Amino acid sequence: NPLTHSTPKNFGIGQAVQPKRNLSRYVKW
Amino acid sequence: AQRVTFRRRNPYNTRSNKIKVVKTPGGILRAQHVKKLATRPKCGDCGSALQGISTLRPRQYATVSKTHKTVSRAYGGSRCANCVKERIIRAFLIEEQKIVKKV
Amino acid sequence: AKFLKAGKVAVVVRGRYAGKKVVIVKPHDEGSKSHPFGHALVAGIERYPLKVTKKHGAKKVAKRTKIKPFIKVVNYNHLLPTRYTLDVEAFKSVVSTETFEQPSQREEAKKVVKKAFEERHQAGKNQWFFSKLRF
Amino acid sequence: AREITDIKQFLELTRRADVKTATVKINKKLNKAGKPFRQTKFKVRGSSSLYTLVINDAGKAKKLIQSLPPTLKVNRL
Amino acid sequence: SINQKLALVIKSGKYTLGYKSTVKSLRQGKSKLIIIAANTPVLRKSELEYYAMLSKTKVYYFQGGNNELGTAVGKLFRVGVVSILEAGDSDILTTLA
Amino acid sequence: AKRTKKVGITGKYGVRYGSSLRRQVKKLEIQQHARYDCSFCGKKTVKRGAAGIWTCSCCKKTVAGGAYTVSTAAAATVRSTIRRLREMVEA
Amino acid sequence: GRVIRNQRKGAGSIFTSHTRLRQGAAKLRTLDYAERHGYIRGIVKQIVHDSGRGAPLAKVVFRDPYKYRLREEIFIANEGVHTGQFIYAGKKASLNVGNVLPLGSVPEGTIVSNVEEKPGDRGALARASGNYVIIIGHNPDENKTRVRLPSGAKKVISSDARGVIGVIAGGGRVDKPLLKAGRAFHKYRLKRNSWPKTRGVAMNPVDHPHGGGNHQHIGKASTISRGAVSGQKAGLIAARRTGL
RNA sequence: UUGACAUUGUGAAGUACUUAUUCAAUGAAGCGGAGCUCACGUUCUAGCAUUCAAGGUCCCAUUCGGGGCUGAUCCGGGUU
RNA sequence: GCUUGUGACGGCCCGUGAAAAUCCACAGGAAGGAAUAGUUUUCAUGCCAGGUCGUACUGAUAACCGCAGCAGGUCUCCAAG
RNA sequence: GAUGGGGAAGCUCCGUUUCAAAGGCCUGAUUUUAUGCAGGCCACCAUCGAAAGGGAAUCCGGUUAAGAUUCCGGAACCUGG
Ligand SMILES: [Mg+2]
Ligand SMILES: [Mg+2]
Ligand SMILES: [Mg+2]
Ligand SMILES: [Mg+2]
Ligand SMILES: [Mg+2]
Ligand SMILES: [Mg+2]
Ligand SMILES: [Mg+2]
Ligand SMILES: [Mg+2]
Ligand SMILES: [Mg+2]
Ligand SMILES: [Zn+2]
Ligand SMILES: [Zn+2]
Repeated sequence: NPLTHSTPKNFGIGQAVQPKRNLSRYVKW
Repeated sequence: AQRVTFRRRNPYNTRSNKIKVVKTPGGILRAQHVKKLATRPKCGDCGSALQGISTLRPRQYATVSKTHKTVSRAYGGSRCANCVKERIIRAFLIEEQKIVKKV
Repeated sequence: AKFLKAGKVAVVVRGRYAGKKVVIVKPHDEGSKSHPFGHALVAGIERYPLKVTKKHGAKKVAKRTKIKPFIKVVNYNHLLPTRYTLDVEAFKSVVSTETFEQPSQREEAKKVVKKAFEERHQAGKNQWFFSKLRF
Repeated sequence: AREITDIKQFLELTRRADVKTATVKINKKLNKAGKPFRQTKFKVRGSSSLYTLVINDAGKAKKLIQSLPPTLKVNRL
Repeated sequence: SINQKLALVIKSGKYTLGYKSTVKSLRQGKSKLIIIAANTPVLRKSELEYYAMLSKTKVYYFQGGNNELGTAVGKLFRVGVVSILEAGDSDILTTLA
Repeated sequence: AKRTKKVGITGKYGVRYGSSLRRQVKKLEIQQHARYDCSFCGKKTVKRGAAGIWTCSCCKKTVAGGAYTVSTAAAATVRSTIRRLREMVEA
Repeated sequence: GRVIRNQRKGAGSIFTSHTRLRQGAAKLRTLDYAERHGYIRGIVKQIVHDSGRGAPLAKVVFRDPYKYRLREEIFIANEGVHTGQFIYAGKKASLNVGNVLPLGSVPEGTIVSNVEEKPGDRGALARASGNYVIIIGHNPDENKTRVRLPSGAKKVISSDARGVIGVIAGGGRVDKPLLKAGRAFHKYRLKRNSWPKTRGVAMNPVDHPHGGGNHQHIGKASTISRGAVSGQKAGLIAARRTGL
């Protein structure tokens, strides 16, 4: 517990890189 | 007074066809093809040369040890000492401002 | 008015340890027989502890929390003072002017600081001191 | 191509399990202002480089001649 | 007006001109006021503020470049930062200046 | 000593191209090869490279400017106009 | 007769553009989520010179929002833009020189350059040195904006079209006389094969509709109608008026 | 270049919509509606930003680890 | 001194004077690792192999092109008193 | 200059990343046998184009009626394993 920290990432514009999301709506079929 | 000739097949005075005149142990003058001079590595932040790094051809860096291609500091063979100094000063002062700007 | 005390924390700017955080132990404001300039005796971190999560095993946590210390004399102009502090009363005796200029005594002082620094990392405190500066 | 100035490291190269030939060369050379002397160049033919040891005094040079292993073919002059 | 005040400090007080000398005074705690030119680089300007924050030293931002700040001190060369070691007959340490 | 009466730098062209044309180039050549004070370090070491590129010799700062001047008159008016607009748009 | 000179340029054998030393196509950043809902900060790494273009070029590096990478863009530098300056592009970007904003989010009278004819074409208007577009009003309904072009023509564009604040650098270039044919030779050497130009009246009737005759003269009216065909459009094309 | 006919459908009054057709971009990323709290994370500085994300919660059968939800709100698959 | 190589500089441009293969370093810390033992083949030394095609001579008032053993034409390096 | 496509009665024309489901080396899994199968990496998307451009590595001495930095003797270097 003392060695583990909560470090949330900012996913706003210009902040940390976006994570993997579901892009099924934009798939080039 | 003795005149020399090209030793390769190229008869044209190109960049890769430069010669130097030397005196052989046999007592005669003979042309000697030389290689193009190497260029010192340059810093990626200011463009200046880097100390402690050998000046070799690009493919000649694979036959030397790592000691000849870097120094014992962070960003050793990439950035010079002053540029690394500026990064640390910039990094520390800006991150302290982020805490201040939070409140 | 004075901040270069025996507990201040600074950042090394030159000489194989640039960007690594150290704590001042024995400052020397007015020169010395060697180093005829303002300097101080510091102990710092060369390899910072790695990040530990809840999924790491028992033995893997111990490996990732190893700390490699170093002891060096640094000029004042080659340091960047910070606003943080760290108590050095545990390992003040081992580091001194006699500690240097003796390879055997340099090694013995390092293992004392390593034990002191590591036990501080457990039961987390001075978290800014044990985080690697990014640059 | 390579010159060694230590007699101790010359002996170990002489028994490196790959050297098969050696040669000794005598040079009649003049000193800076003294009488002419003679120097001996002990050369060992390695698998990659030729090693040379230069001995200027004749007394020490004569001692090193019999120290060579008998299994090494030495070409005199 | 601080330009008239700076002249009195020159003939009656102690001052140091230059970035390196100013930093040395701040570390020693001998400084009491630092004057920063307008065209000072922000990275250098930020470092001086941090040094003054640790030593509890007031900071004044000069309204002009190093050409103008150097002229106020009375020198013929560009001056980046001026540190006031101790004022003489002037009252620059007790005013807004 | 003063070598030329009025041609100045345009003496390289001799008697060719006409006096009126030579006079016009003279005004734009002195400005092109002039020294300018850097606004980032205060030193008078700014000189033109290619047309529109102005770089300081000491701090190596490159600023985009006019063809033969570090700052044209129309660019100056834009900065004043932009400054005025940005003061009433954030208020 | 034969095929006249201006007809031969369409084939494009020796009349193509010399693009060996070009630094790239100067275009704005691709319109993405960040541009229309915020802003992204860029860095002016260096200002370079492009062959055949009077206006200097600025290289601005951005961060890819979706992958750990760095993207470089080639912009047309405006006046006052310097290396190391931060550039903000997007709807929420502040009104500063060198920033790229949609035309519908700026007050009237703003000076802009590298304007987009349509949202997403990455800059079409006011790209030459010293030219700029003046915004003369807005239209909140049906999302339109009125602008003034350097030629003096009023155009109506959508409010989502983008543009950079300022004036294209390198102005005043056309004020210095070339003073000789050598400098004109090197000027077009980096652009295309269109110099020198031979007068039609000095040719033969086979070569141009102006050549021939015992005196060097045109012979017919030089005002050619818009309805003429290829080989006839030599001279003044659809001239509303002539003279000084 | 101009008119007629075909491509060529839908609605209203004295121009409106979409599906044909046409134009443009993107290695088709955040579109439309609604719900949380006009907005709803980023502007002194030429630094840094990547390991299905740390943390929180719930499982495996505890071995070095593995897997859901949340973190990062739903609905419609119309890439814009 | 002559020829040539190179270094630091200066002048000129509305002219700013190629590209790719290939090699290297750094940031990063994913994994692998010591007590009766492992890794380093970027340190030294030792072992094996390197296929295919071109290679003679002229290069010109006689070996090239001009009907020819034609005073023409034809790219370039070395240069003594 | 092919392929995917679009023209042309047709020989063939356009086009080189274009309205395309366009591709493979780092391993783990298996000790039935060789490669099917588990996460991840990657999307640049033919090819041809310089014996004066870019470019891994050799020099001296001797030797023929006619060949050599290629042969001989000695002394080196580079690449791959
Ligand atoms: Mg004629
Ligand atoms: Mg005609
Ligand atoms: Mg006619
Ligand atoms: Mg031959
Ligand atoms: Mg013949
Ligand atoms: Mg084709
Ligand atoms: Mg090829
Ligand atoms: Mg070549
Ligand atoms: Mg021969
Ligand atoms: Zn540097
Ligand atoms: Zn400057």
